[PDB]
Amino acid sequence: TASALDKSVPEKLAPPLDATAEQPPLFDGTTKLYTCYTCPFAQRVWITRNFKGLQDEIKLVPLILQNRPAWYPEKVYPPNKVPSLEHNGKITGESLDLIKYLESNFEGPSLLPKDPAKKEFAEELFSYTDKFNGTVYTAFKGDLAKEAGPAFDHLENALHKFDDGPFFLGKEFSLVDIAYIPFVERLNIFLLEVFKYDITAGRQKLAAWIEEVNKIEAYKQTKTDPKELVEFYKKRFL
Ligand SMILES: N[C@@H](CCC(=O)N[C@@H](CS)C(=O)NCC(=O)O)C(=O)O
Ligand SMILES: [Ca+2]
Ligand SMILES: [Ca+2]
Ligand SMILES: [Ca+2]
Repeated sequence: TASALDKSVPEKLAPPLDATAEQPPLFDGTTKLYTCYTCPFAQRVWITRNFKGLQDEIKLVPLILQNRPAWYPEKVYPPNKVPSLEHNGKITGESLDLIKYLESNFEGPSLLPKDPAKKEFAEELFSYTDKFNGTVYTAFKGDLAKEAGPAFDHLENALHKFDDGPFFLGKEFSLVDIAYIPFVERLNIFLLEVFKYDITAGRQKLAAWIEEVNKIEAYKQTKTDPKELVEFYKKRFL
């Protein structure tokens, strides 16, 4: 199972750094993930780090984005977003590039299968990630079944492609599952609580997928506060 393959351990979390916090040594040879604990793009990299067993290797540097140290855009990462990864004398951004990079260049269990047909489907699903987010996050003011429905339907139908297991690529938990879960997690809570919309209604495979991803310790360790998420999304979109 995916849980058996998981190399994560329970982890103590340091408080996020505010505007006055000292800057961690830059390019001292220690690998660092600049992040924010509630950011779903960063959560992608967080889960990947955990699953591959890279927690000691990859130090977390969590920031309060609403009140972040100026040294971050000035001295670490000019695009001024999280996540970014400090490794091999550079700072690399883009959550999808980062989970791919952990998988191609770091130790730990595989998060991409070898099967060529699965590799191709993975690329299609990676490509669809911003269209998925684009569709649902712009649907809050309209008829949800018309506006957000087709995007969840796309995930439901994608899950019918490989019949050897409940994940997007079938049998094995992968980078694809990791790419989607932080957004499905938050969307599920927000839509149900605020709009009375159950994304799992009529989407059997999607429901199985959420349940199965949720058995994985690497993921559970990274989950955000439901109540805080709702207040945040009401303020952001309503
Ligand atoms: N396309 C980027 C987006 C990352 C991103 O937008 N992170 C947000 C947090 S949800 C952020 O750093 N926003 C703070 C800002 O823009 O100042 C990725 O996938 O890595
Ligand atoms: Ca390790
Ligand atoms: Ca099928
Ligand atoms: Ca399946």
